[PDB]
Amino acid sequence: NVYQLKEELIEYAKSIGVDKIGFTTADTFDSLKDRLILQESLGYLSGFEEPDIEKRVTPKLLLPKAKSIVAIALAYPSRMKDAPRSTRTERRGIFCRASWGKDYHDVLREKLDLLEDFLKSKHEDIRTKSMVDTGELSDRAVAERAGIGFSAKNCMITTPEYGSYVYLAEMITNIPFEPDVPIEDMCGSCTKCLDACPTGALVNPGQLNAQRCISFLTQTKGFLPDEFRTKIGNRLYGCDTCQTVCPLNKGKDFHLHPEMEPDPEIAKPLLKPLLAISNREFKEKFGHVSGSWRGKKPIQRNAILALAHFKDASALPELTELMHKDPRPVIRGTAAWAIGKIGDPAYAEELEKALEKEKDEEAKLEIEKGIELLKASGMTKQGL
Ligand code: B12
Ligand code: SF4
Ligand code: SF4
Ligand SMILES: [Cl-]
Repeated sequence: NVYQLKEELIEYAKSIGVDKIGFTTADTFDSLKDRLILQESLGYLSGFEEPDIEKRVTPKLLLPKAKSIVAIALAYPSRMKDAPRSTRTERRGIFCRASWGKDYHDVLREKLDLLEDFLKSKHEDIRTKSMVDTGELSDRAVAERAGIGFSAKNCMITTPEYGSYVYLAEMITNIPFEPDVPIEDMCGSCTKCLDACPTGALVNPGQLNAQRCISFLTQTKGFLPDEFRTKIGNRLYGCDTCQTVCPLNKGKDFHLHPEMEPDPEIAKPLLKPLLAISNREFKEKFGHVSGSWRGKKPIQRNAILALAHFKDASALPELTELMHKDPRPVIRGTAAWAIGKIGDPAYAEELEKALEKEKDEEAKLEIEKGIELLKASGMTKQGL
Protein backbone atom coordinates (compact mmCIF):
# COMPACT_ATOMS: atom_id res chain seq x y z
CA ASN A 1 0.00 0.00 0.00
CA VAL A 2 2.47 2.64 1.18
CA TYR A 3 5.16 0.26 -0.05
CA GLN A 4 3.42 -0.08 -3.42
CA LEU A 5 2.99 3.69 -3.67
CA LYS A 6 6.67 4.18 -2.86
CA GLU A 7 7.73 1.77 -5.60
CA GLU A 8 5.38 3.41 -8.10
CA LEU A 9 6.69 6.86 -7.14
CA ILE A 10 10.31 5.76 -7.66
CA GLU A 11 9.53 4.30 -11.08
CA TYR A 12 7.65 7.43 -12.11
CA ALA A 13 10.40 9.73 -10.85
CA LYS A 14 12.98 7.83 -12.88
CA SER A 15 10.87 8.00 -16.03
CA ILE A 16 10.63 11.82 -15.87
CA GLY A 17 14.38 12.22 -15.43
CA VAL A 18 15.00 12.19 -11.69
CA ASP A 19 18.49 10.74 -11.35
CA LYS A 20 18.31 9.77 -7.70
CA ILE A 21 15.39 9.65 -5.29
CA GLY A 22 15.38 9.02 -1.54
CA PHE A 23 13.07 8.97 1.47
CA THR A 24 13.38 10.25 5.02
CA THR A 25 10.99 10.91 7.91
CA ALA A 26 9.61 14.36 8.72
CA ASP A 27 11.35 14.32 12.11
CA THR A 28 13.23 17.37 13.34
CA PHE A 29 16.83 17.91 12.27
CA ASP A 30 18.35 18.18 15.75
CA SER A 31 21.97 17.94 14.64
CA LEU A 32 21.40 20.63 12.01
CA LYS A 33 19.86 22.95 14.60
CA ASP A 34 23.00 22.93 16.76
CA ARG A 35 25.18 23.36 13.68
CA LEU A 36 23.21 26.34 12.36
CA ILE A 37 23.41 28.11 15.73
CA LEU A 38 27.17 27.48 15.94
CA GLN A 39 27.81 28.66 12.37
CA GLU A 40 25.76 31.76 13.16
CA SER A 41 27.75 32.35 16.35
CA LEU A 42 31.00 32.16 14.39
CA GLY A 43 29.78 34.55 11.68
CA TYR A 44 30.18 31.81 9.08
CA LEU A 45 26.75 31.90 7.43
CA SER A 46 26.08 33.73 4.16
CA GLY A 47 22.73 35.42 4.74
CA PHE A 48 21.13 33.45 1.89
CA GLU A 49 19.74 30.94 4.42
CA GLU A 50 16.19 31.06 5.72
CA PRO A 51 16.53 33.17 8.88
CA ASP A 52 14.08 31.28 11.13
CA ILE A 53 16.03 28.30 12.50
CA GLU A 54 12.96 26.55 13.93
CA LYS A 55 11.44 26.52 10.43
CA ARG A 56 14.66 25.17 8.92
CA VAL A 57 14.84 22.13 11.17
CA THR A 58 11.16 21.29 11.67
CA PRO A 59 9.38 19.80 8.61
CA LYS A 60 6.14 19.47 10.58
CA LEU A 61 6.07 23.26 10.99
CA LEU A 62 6.21 23.67 7.22
CA LEU A 63 3.55 21.07 6.51
CA PRO A 64 1.20 20.21 9.39
CA LYS A 65 1.03 16.49 10.21
CA ALA A 66 3.92 15.71 7.85
CA LYS A 67 5.16 12.12 7.84
CA SER A 68 8.01 12.05 5.29
CA ILE A 69 10.23 13.96 2.88
CA VAL A 70 10.91 12.79 -0.65
CA ALA A 71 14.38 13.92 -1.76
CA ILE A 72 15.45 14.18 -5.40
CA ALA A 73 18.69 14.86 -7.25
CA LEU A 74 19.45 15.56 -10.91
CA ALA A 75 23.01 15.33 -12.24
CA TYR A 76 24.31 18.29 -14.19
CA PRO A 77 27.11 18.48 -16.79
CA SER A 78 30.62 19.21 -15.56
CA ARG A 79 32.25 19.67 -18.96
CA MET A 80 31.39 22.32 -21.52
CA LYS A 81 31.28 21.09 -25.12
CA ASP A 82 33.11 23.33 -27.60
CA ALA A 83 34.31 25.72 -24.91
CA PRO A 84 35.74 28.88 -26.52
CA ARG A 85 39.32 29.72 -25.59
CA SER A 86 39.95 32.87 -23.59
CA THR A 87 42.78 34.75 -25.34
CA ARG A 88 44.86 37.89 -24.75
CA THR A 89 42.76 39.99 -27.14
CA GLU A 90 39.47 38.28 -26.24
CA ARG A 91 39.36 37.53 -22.52
CA ARG A 92 36.43 35.57 -21.12
CA GLY A 93 34.93 35.06 -17.67
CA ILE A 94 33.27 31.89 -16.39
CA PHE A 95 29.98 30.93 -14.75
CA CYS A 96 29.99 27.97 -12.36
CA ARG A 97 28.54 24.64 -13.50
CA ALA A 98 25.43 25.18 -11.36
CA SER A 99 24.61 28.15 -13.60
CA TRP A 100 24.87 26.33 -16.94
CA GLY A 101 21.72 26.06 -19.05
CA LYS A 102 18.21 26.56 -17.68
CA ASP A 103 17.92 27.68 -14.04
CA TYR A 104 17.79 24.53 -11.88
CA HIS A 105 15.12 26.20 -9.72
CA ASP A 106 12.73 25.94 -12.66
CA VAL A 107 13.76 22.46 -13.78
CA LEU A 108 13.56 20.77 -10.40
CA ARG A 109 10.30 22.53 -9.47
CA GLU A 110 8.83 21.27 -12.75
CA LYS A 111 9.73 17.73 -11.68
CA LEU A 112 8.35 18.17 -8.15
CA ASP A 113 5.09 19.44 -9.65
CA LEU A 114 4.81 16.23 -11.64
CA LEU A 115 5.52 14.07 -8.57
CA GLU A 116 2.93 16.03 -6.59
CA ASP A 117 0.29 15.55 -9.27
CA PHE A 118 1.15 11.85 -9.37
CA LEU A 119 0.39 11.63 -5.64
CA LYS A 120 -2.73 13.84 -5.73
CA SER A 121 -4.10 11.87 -8.69
CA LYS A 122 -4.50 8.90 -6.36
CA HIS A 123 -7.24 10.96 -4.67
CA GLU A 124 -6.28 9.92 -1.14
CA ASP A 125 -6.14 13.24 0.75
CA ILE A 126 -2.38 13.44 0.22
CA ARG A 127 -0.82 16.82 1.03
CA THR A 128 2.58 18.07 -0.11
CA LYS A 129 4.99 21.00 0.17
CA SER A 130 7.85 21.30 -2.30
CA MET A 131 11.03 23.35 -2.42
CA VAL A 132 14.32 23.76 -4.25
CA ASP A 133 17.03 25.97 -2.70
CA THR A 134 14.70 28.85 -1.76
CA GLY A 135 12.69 26.96 0.83
CA GLU A 136 13.20 26.77 4.58
CA LEU A 137 14.85 23.33 4.83
CA SER A 138 18.50 22.52 4.37
CA ASP A 139 18.36 20.64 1.05
CA ARG A 140 21.67 18.94 1.92
CA ALA A 141 20.44 17.87 5.39
CA VAL A 142 17.42 16.29 3.75
CA ALA A 143 19.53 14.61 1.04
CA GLU A 144 21.93 13.15 3.61
CA ARG A 145 19.17 11.73 5.80
CA ALA A 146 17.43 10.33 2.72
CA GLY A 147 20.52 8.50 1.45
CA ILE A 148 21.02 10.60 -1.69
CA GLY A 149 24.69 11.19 -0.92
CA PHE A 150 27.10 11.70 1.96
CA SER A 151 28.29 15.00 3.45
CA ALA A 152 31.84 15.47 2.21
CA LYS A 153 34.71 17.58 3.53
CA ASN A 154 34.03 20.28 0.91
CA CYS A 155 30.47 20.46 2.34
CA MET A 156 29.00 18.92 -0.83
CA ILE A 157 26.40 16.19 -0.83
CA THR A 158 28.34 13.65 -2.90
CA THR A 159 26.75 10.70 -4.69
CA PRO A 160 28.53 7.50 -5.74
CA GLU A 161 27.33 7.54 -9.38
CA TYR A 162 27.20 11.27 -10.13
CA GLY A 163 29.68 12.74 -7.67
CA SER A 164 28.85 16.13 -6.18
CA TYR A 165 27.59 17.51 -9.50
CA VAL A 166 23.89 17.23 -8.63
CA TYR A 167 21.05 19.68 -7.97
CA LEU A 168 18.94 18.89 -4.90
CA ALA A 169 15.25 19.35 -4.08
CA GLU A 170 12.62 17.84 -1.82
CA MET A 171 8.92 17.39 -1.22
CA ILE A 172 7.44 17.06 2.26
CA THR A 173 4.37 14.81 2.42
CA ASN A 174 1.83 13.37 4.87
CA ILE A 175 2.64 9.84 3.67
CA PRO A 176 4.43 7.53 6.13
CA PHE A 177 6.95 6.21 3.58
CA GLU A 178 9.57 3.89 5.06
CA PRO A 179 12.77 5.96 5.25
CA ASP A 180 16.05 5.04 3.55
CA VAL A 181 19.49 4.61 5.14
CA PRO A 182 22.28 7.23 5.02
CA ILE A 183 25.29 6.15 2.95
CA GLU A 184 28.99 5.80 3.79
CA ASP A 185 31.46 8.70 3.96
CA MET A 186 34.03 8.18 1.21
CA CYS A 187 36.48 11.01 1.89
CA GLY A 188 38.87 9.08 4.13
CA SER A 189 42.06 11.01 4.89
CA CYS A 190 41.86 13.15 1.74
CA THR A 191 42.18 16.95 2.15
CA LYS A 192 42.47 18.04 -1.49
CA CYS A 193 39.48 20.40 -1.44
CA LEU A 194 40.59 22.12 1.77
CA ASP A 195 44.10 22.54 0.38
CA ALA A 196 42.91 23.88 -2.98
CA CYS A 197 40.37 26.45 -1.76
CA PRO A 198 41.79 29.81 -2.89
CA THR A 199 40.63 31.69 0.24
CA GLY A 200 40.76 28.97 2.88
CA ALA A 201 36.99 29.31 3.30
CA LEU A 202 36.86 25.60 4.12
CA VAL A 203 38.12 26.26 7.66
CA ASN A 204 37.59 22.67 8.85
CA PRO A 205 36.34 19.47 7.20
CA GLY A 206 32.71 20.14 6.26
CA GLN A 207 32.80 23.66 7.70
CA LEU A 208 32.48 26.70 5.46
CA ASN A 209 33.15 30.28 6.41
CA ALA A 210 30.73 31.51 3.76
CA GLN A 211 31.91 35.11 4.15
CA ARG A 212 35.27 34.06 2.65
CA CYS A 213 33.87 31.72 -0.02
CA ILE A 214 34.35 32.96 -3.60
CA SER A 215 30.93 31.57 -4.52
CA PHE A 216 29.28 33.84 -1.96
CA LEU A 217 31.58 36.77 -2.78
CA THR A 218 30.73 36.72 -6.51
CA GLN A 219 27.08 37.31 -5.55
CA THR A 220 27.48 40.33 -3.29
CA LYS A 221 26.09 43.68 -4.46
CA GLY A 222 28.55 46.05 -2.77
CA PHE A 223 32.30 46.56 -3.17
CA LEU A 224 34.38 43.39 -3.01
CA PRO A 225 36.91 43.50 -0.14
CA ASP A 226 40.40 44.10 -1.56
CA GLU A 227 41.84 40.82 -0.24
CA PHE A 228 39.54 38.85 -2.58
CA ARG A 229 40.07 40.99 -5.69
CA THR A 230 43.19 39.01 -6.60
CA LYS A 231 41.62 35.64 -5.76
CA ILE A 232 38.42 35.81 -7.80
CA GLY A 233 40.36 35.24 -11.04
CA ASN A 234 37.99 35.30 -13.99
CA ARG A 235 35.00 33.96 -12.09
CA LEU A 236 31.79 35.86 -12.83
CA TYR A 237 29.44 33.77 -10.73
CA GLY A 238 30.08 30.91 -8.33
CA CYS A 239 33.19 28.79 -7.80
CA ASP A 240 33.76 25.09 -8.63
CA THR A 241 37.31 24.56 -7.37
CA CYS A 242 36.54 22.37 -4.32
CA GLN A 243 34.54 20.11 -6.65
CA THR A 244 36.86 19.93 -9.65
CA VAL A 245 39.85 18.90 -7.51
CA CYS A 246 37.78 16.13 -5.89
CA PRO A 247 38.76 12.53 -6.77
CA LEU A 248 35.13 11.46 -6.27
CA ASN A 249 34.19 13.66 -9.24
CA LYS A 250 36.79 12.17 -11.59
CA GLY A 251 35.11 11.10 -14.81
CA LYS A 252 31.74 12.37 -13.61
CA ASP A 253 30.35 14.34 -16.54
CA PHE A 254 26.66 13.62 -17.07
CA HIS A 255 24.59 15.04 -19.91
CA LEU A 256 21.16 13.62 -19.16
CA HIS A 257 19.03 16.77 -19.34
CA PRO A 258 19.21 18.73 -22.63
CA GLU A 259 18.08 22.07 -21.11
CA MET A 260 21.07 22.02 -18.73
CA GLU A 261 23.63 22.16 -21.55
CA PRO A 262 25.69 25.34 -21.26
CA ASP A 263 25.55 27.93 -24.01
CA PRO A 264 29.26 28.80 -24.19
CA GLU A 265 28.63 32.40 -25.27
CA ILE A 266 26.92 33.19 -21.97
CA ALA A 267 28.46 30.49 -19.77
CA LYS A 268 31.98 31.57 -20.70
CA PRO A 269 31.24 35.10 -21.96
CA LEU A 270 33.53 37.74 -23.42
CA LEU A 271 34.30 40.24 -20.64
CA LYS A 272 34.39 43.54 -22.55
CA PRO A 273 30.85 43.33 -23.97
CA LEU A 274 29.60 42.73 -20.41
CA LEU A 275 30.90 46.17 -19.43
CA ALA A 276 28.34 47.84 -21.69
CA ILE A 277 25.39 45.46 -21.67
CA SER A 278 21.90 46.95 -21.52
CA ASN A 279 19.25 45.76 -19.08
CA ARG A 280 17.20 44.48 -22.02
CA GLU A 281 20.11 42.53 -23.49
CA PHE A 282 21.07 41.10 -20.10
CA LYS A 283 17.54 39.86 -19.50
CA GLU A 284 17.36 38.36 -22.99
CA LYS A 285 20.75 36.62 -22.88
CA PHE A 286 21.22 35.73 -19.20
CA GLY A 287 17.71 35.89 -17.78
CA HIS A 288 17.10 32.15 -17.75
CA VAL A 289 20.28 31.00 -15.97
CA SER A 290 20.53 30.70 -12.18
CA GLY A 291 23.47 33.12 -12.10
CA SER A 292 21.24 36.02 -13.14
CA TRP A 293 19.19 36.03 -9.92
CA ARG A 294 20.95 39.06 -8.43
CA GLY A 295 20.77 41.05 -11.65
CA LYS A 296 23.67 42.27 -13.77
CA LYS A 297 25.56 44.47 -11.31
CA PRO A 298 27.61 41.82 -9.50
CA ILE A 299 28.40 40.14 -12.83
CA GLN A 300 29.64 43.46 -14.27
CA ARG A 301 31.66 44.21 -11.13
CA ASN A 302 33.24 40.77 -11.44
CA ALA A 303 33.88 41.32 -15.16
CA ILE A 304 35.82 44.46 -14.25
CA LEU A 305 37.87 42.57 -11.65
CA ALA A 306 38.59 39.82 -14.19
CA LEU A 307 39.91 42.34 -16.72
CA ALA A 308 42.15 43.75 -13.97
CA HIS A 309 43.26 40.19 -13.24
CA PHE A 310 44.25 39.77 -16.91
CA LYS A 311 45.78 43.27 -16.92
CA ASP A 312 43.86 43.89 -20.15
CA ALA A 313 45.11 47.29 -21.34
CA SER A 314 42.63 47.28 -24.25
CA ALA A 315 39.79 47.62 -21.71
CA LEU A 316 41.23 50.84 -20.25
CA PRO A 317 39.18 53.27 -22.39
CA GLU A 318 35.90 51.51 -21.55
CA LEU A 319 36.80 51.30 -17.85
CA THR A 320 37.56 55.02 -17.96
CA GLU A 321 34.14 55.72 -19.49
CA LEU A 322 32.51 53.55 -16.81
CA MET A 323 34.43 55.33 -14.05
CA HIS A 324 32.88 58.63 -15.21
CA LYS A 325 29.47 57.64 -16.58
CA ASP A 326 28.02 54.62 -14.78
CA PRO A 327 25.21 55.59 -12.39
CA ARG A 328 26.28 52.90 -9.89
CA PRO A 329 29.08 53.82 -7.40
CA VAL A 330 30.18 50.16 -7.13
CA ILE A 331 30.80 50.10 -10.89
CA ARG A 332 32.48 53.53 -11.06
CA GLY A 333 34.73 52.69 -8.14
CA THR A 334 35.65 49.17 -9.16
CA ALA A 335 36.47 50.46 -12.65
CA ALA A 336 38.77 53.09 -11.13
CA TRP A 337 40.52 50.45 -9.03
CA ALA A 338 40.92 48.21 -12.08
CA ILE A 339 42.48 51.07 -14.07
CA GLY A 340 45.07 51.34 -11.30
CA LYS A 341 45.60 47.58 -11.04
CA ILE A 342 46.12 47.15 -14.81
CA GLY A 343 49.15 49.39 -14.36
CA ASP A 344 49.35 51.70 -17.39
CA PRO A 345 50.75 55.01 -16.12
CA ALA A 346 49.14 56.88 -19.04
CA TYR A 347 45.88 56.76 -17.07
CA ALA A 348 47.22 58.12 -13.77
CA GLU A 349 46.35 61.72 -14.62
CA GLU A 350 42.76 60.87 -15.54
CA LEU A 351 42.40 59.07 -12.21
CA GLU A 352 43.61 62.24 -10.48
CA LYS A 353 41.09 64.28 -12.45
CA ALA A 354 38.23 61.85 -11.76
CA LEU A 355 39.03 62.07 -8.04
CA GLU A 356 38.12 65.76 -7.99
CA LYS A 357 34.78 65.27 -9.76
CA GLU A 358 33.45 62.15 -8.01
CA LYS A 359 30.95 62.97 -5.24
CA ASP A 360 30.31 59.47 -3.82
CA GLU A 361 32.69 58.91 -0.91
CA GLU A 362 33.12 55.16 -1.49
CA ALA A 363 33.78 55.63 -5.21
CA LYS A 364 36.21 58.41 -4.27
CA LEU A 365 38.03 55.95 -2.04
CA GLU A 366 38.33 53.45 -4.89
CA ILE A 367 39.86 56.13 -7.14
CA GLU A 368 42.36 56.85 -4.35
CA LYS A 369 43.16 53.13 -4.21
CA GLY A 370 43.68 53.01 -7.97
CA ILE A 371 46.00 56.01 -7.86
CA GLU A 372 47.97 54.29 -5.08
CA LEU A 373 48.28 51.07 -7.10
CA LEU A 374 49.77 53.01 -10.03
CA LYS A 375 52.15 54.88 -7.72
CA ALA A 376 53.29 51.63 -6.13
CA SER A 377 53.88 49.83 -9.44
CA GLY A 378 55.62 52.93 -10.80
CA MET A 379 57.99 52.89 -7.83
CA THR A 380 58.61 49.15 -8.17
CA LYS A 381 59.59 49.56 -11.83
CA GLN A 382 62.12 52.21 -10.73
CA GLY A 383 63.46 50.12 -7.85
CA LEU A 384 62.33 52.72 -5.32
C1 B12 B 1 23.44 29.51 1.62
C2 B12 B 1 23.87 28.66 0.46
C3 B12 B 1 25.14 28.77 -0.03
C4 B12 B 1 26.21 29.63 0.66
C5 B12 B 1 26.83 28.81 1.81
C6 B12 B 1 27.11 27.33 1.49
C7 B12 B 1 27.37 26.46 2.70
N1 B12 B 1 28.33 25.55 2.57
O1 B12 B 1 26.69 26.57 3.73
C8 B12 B 1 27.16 29.94 -0.54
C9 B12 B 1 26.68 31.21 -1.25
C10 B12 B 1 28.64 30.11 -0.15
C11 B12 B 1 26.89 28.73 -1.41
C12 B12 B 1 27.85 28.17 -2.24
C13 B12 B 1 27.60 27.04 -3.04
N2 B12 B 1 26.47 26.34 -3.17
CO1 B12 B 1 24.90 26.76 -2.14
N3 B12 B 1 23.32 26.89 -1.11
C14 B12 B 1 22.96 27.57 -0.05
C15 B12 B 1 21.62 27.15 0.55
C16 B12 B 1 20.55 28.19 0.15
C17 B12 B 1 21.57 26.90 2.08
C18 B12 B 1 22.85 26.22 2.59
C19 B12 B 1 22.87 26.22 4.10
O2 B12 B 1 21.83 26.28 4.75
N4 B12 B 1 24.07 26.12 4.66
C20 B12 B 1 24.28 26.05 6.10
C21 B12 B 1 25.17 24.83 6.48
C22 B12 B 1 25.64 24.96 7.91
O3 B12 B 1 24.37 23.67 6.39
P1 B12 B 1 24.05 22.81 5.06
O4 B12 B 1 25.33 22.85 4.24
O5 B12 B 1 22.81 23.16 4.33
O6 B12 B 1 23.96 21.34 5.71
C23 B12 B 1 25.05 20.54 6.11
C24 B12 B 1 25.78 21.01 7.37
O7 B12 B 1 24.80 21.44 8.31
C25 B12 B 1 26.44 19.70 7.82
N5 B12 B 1 26.49 19.54 9.27
C26 B12 B 1 25.46 19.26 10.14
N6 B12 B 1 25.86 18.93 11.34
C27 B12 B 1 27.25 18.97 11.27
C28 B12 B 1 28.22 18.69 12.23
C29 B12 B 1 29.57 18.78 11.92
C30 B12 B 1 30.60 18.43 12.97
C31 B12 B 1 29.97 19.17 10.61
C32 B12 B 1 31.42 19.29 10.25
C33 B12 B 1 29.00 19.45 9.65
C34 B12 B 1 27.66 19.35 9.99
O8 B12 B 1 25.67 18.64 7.28
C35 B12 B 1 24.56 19.17 6.53
C36 B12 B 1 24.18 18.21 5.42
O9 B12 B 1 25.25 18.03 4.50
C37 B12 B 1 21.42 25.79 -0.15
C38 B12 B 1 19.96 25.43 -0.47
C39 B12 B 1 19.20 25.03 0.79
N7 B12 B 1 18.05 25.65 1.00
O10 B12 B 1 19.67 24.20 1.56
C40 B12 B 1 22.29 25.86 -1.42
C41 B12 B 1 23.12 24.61 -1.86
C42 B12 B 1 23.81 24.08 -0.61
N8 B12 B 1 24.13 25.16 -2.74
C43 B12 B 1 24.44 24.37 -3.71
C44 B12 B 1 25.52 24.66 -4.65
C45 B12 B 1 25.41 23.87 -5.93
C46 B12 B 1 26.54 25.52 -4.29
C47 B12 B 1 27.87 25.77 -5.01
C48 B12 B 1 28.58 24.49 -5.48
C49 B12 B 1 27.60 26.78 -6.16
C50 B12 B 1 28.90 27.16 -6.86
N9 B12 B 1 29.33 26.36 -7.83
O11 B12 B 1 29.50 28.19 -6.53
C51 B12 B 1 28.70 26.44 -3.88
C52 B12 B 1 29.43 25.39 -3.01
C53 B12 B 1 30.19 25.96 -1.81
C54 B12 B 1 30.46 24.91 -0.75
N10 B12 B 1 31.64 24.32 -0.80
O12 B12 B 1 29.60 24.61 0.09
C55 B12 B 1 23.62 23.10 -3.70
C56 B12 B 1 24.52 21.95 -3.20
C57 B12 B 1 24.14 20.57 -3.75
C58 B12 B 1 25.04 19.46 -3.27
N11 B12 B 1 25.17 18.43 -4.09
O13 B12 B 1 25.61 19.52 -2.18
C59 B12 B 1 22.43 23.50 -2.76
C60 B12 B 1 21.82 22.34 -1.95
C61 B12 B 1 21.33 24.10 -3.66
C62 B12 B 1 20.49 23.05 -4.45
N12 B12 B 1 19.25 22.82 -4.06
O14 B12 B 1 21.01 22.49 -5.42
N13 B12 B 1 25.65 28.26 -1.22
S1 SF4 C 1 33.41 27.27 -3.76
FE1 SF4 C 1 35.56 27.99 -4.12
S2 SF4 C 1 35.93 29.52 -2.46
FE2 SF4 C 1 34.06 28.35 -1.86
S3 SF4 C 1 34.83 26.66 -0.55
FE3 SF4 C 1 34.77 25.82 -2.67
S4 SF4 C 1 36.86 26.22 -3.50
FE4 SF4 C 1 36.65 27.52 -1.64
S1 SF4 D 1 38.60 16.49 -2.36
FE1 SF4 D 1 38.96 14.71 -0.97
S2 SF4 D 1 38.33 15.46 1.09
FE2 SF4 D 1 37.48 16.94 -0.42
S3 SF4 D 1 35.38 16.19 -0.81
FE3 SF4 D 1 36.70 15.23 -2.40
S4 SF4 D 1 37.32 13.22 -1.53
FE4 SF4 D 1 36.49 14.48 0.19
CL1 LIG E 1 -1.22 6.95 1.28
